Amino acid sequence: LKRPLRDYGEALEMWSTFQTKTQALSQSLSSQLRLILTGSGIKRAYQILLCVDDSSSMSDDNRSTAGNLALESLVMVARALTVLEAGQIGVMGFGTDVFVAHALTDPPFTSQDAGARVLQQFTFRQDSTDMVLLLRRTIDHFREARLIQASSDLWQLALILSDGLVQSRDHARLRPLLREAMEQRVMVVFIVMDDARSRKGHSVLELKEARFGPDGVPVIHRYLDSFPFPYYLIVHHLEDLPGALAALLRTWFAEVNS
Amino acid sequence: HPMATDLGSFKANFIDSDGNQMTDVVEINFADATEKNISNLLNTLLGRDREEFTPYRFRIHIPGKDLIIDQYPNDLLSLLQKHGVTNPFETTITLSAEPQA
Ligand SMILES: [Mg+2]
Repeated sequence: LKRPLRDYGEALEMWSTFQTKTQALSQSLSSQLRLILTGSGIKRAYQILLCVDDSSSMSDDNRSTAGNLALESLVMVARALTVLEAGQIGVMGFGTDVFVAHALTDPPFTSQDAGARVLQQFTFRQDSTDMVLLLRRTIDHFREARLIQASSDLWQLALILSDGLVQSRDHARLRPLLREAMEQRVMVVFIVMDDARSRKGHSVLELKEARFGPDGVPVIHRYLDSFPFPYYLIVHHLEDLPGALAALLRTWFAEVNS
Repeated sequence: HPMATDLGSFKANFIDSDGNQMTDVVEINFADATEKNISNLLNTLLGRDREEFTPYRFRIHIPGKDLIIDQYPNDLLSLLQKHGVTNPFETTITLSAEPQA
């Protein structure tokens, strides 16, 4: 029953193409993160999970394929973090299931083969987007990593690359899981894929929400009004990502350092 | 609302008889998805004043098939699932709006 995989030739050409496209962006992100992170500790190492949405909403071309933008972003971020040599980098996929595409202990993203084997596993066809399961599994993964670490403190970070679309009733369901992550000092940052080439009316910033009162009069809200992740950034262009992710982490560390 | 019986929601795309999109995409709870509620919703998204509402009927486009359903179901969630749309929120549902008067 194993998941359908891209051709390896396709995945290798994607990795190589995306690496070329993003090389200057990764350099800018690495430079900024080194200053942010290689202060405030790194005697500290990190563990970072890049969590990529594998659901079929990422294939909608009314939203200019968020999945394209997510895999470009994945290559950019994985390469920027690899040159820092500050800790371990893993990759999770999620949709109806949650899977480990690349373990924290797997080879580093210094080889095309390692990156290509990751891209092979993302096809953007899963029939649901189970963010509650993602958070439960990510918390449990990082908690096992802590227990392993004691028995033998890391800074543990999850970056979620996703179009950010779940049923609005799930926003309330995600809040207790985010509290549980925060209690365990797991930092969760959401990277919303919202390609500028989305058709008019179909951007995440344009998505509306109908609430019907007792009288039956509909009151209009905006989808992100209740978005439960306190730390996120919206990417409309691949080039947006380094400046925005660095600014978010720089500001958070400025505040936690007081 | 409660875990055991909440029906969830879907995203609606409203197009007119020329096929042109009429509003932003909008999220609708299945527990609200009567044809009359959706008609009032479309008029509200167009900003029309309450006594200016055009009553609408809607034809449902089934995702993944070239199939349009002209009579509005008693249960929209069940209709979509019967046609193989197992999780409607994952894909936007196009509704053709038909001004009645
Ligand atoms: Mg999805």
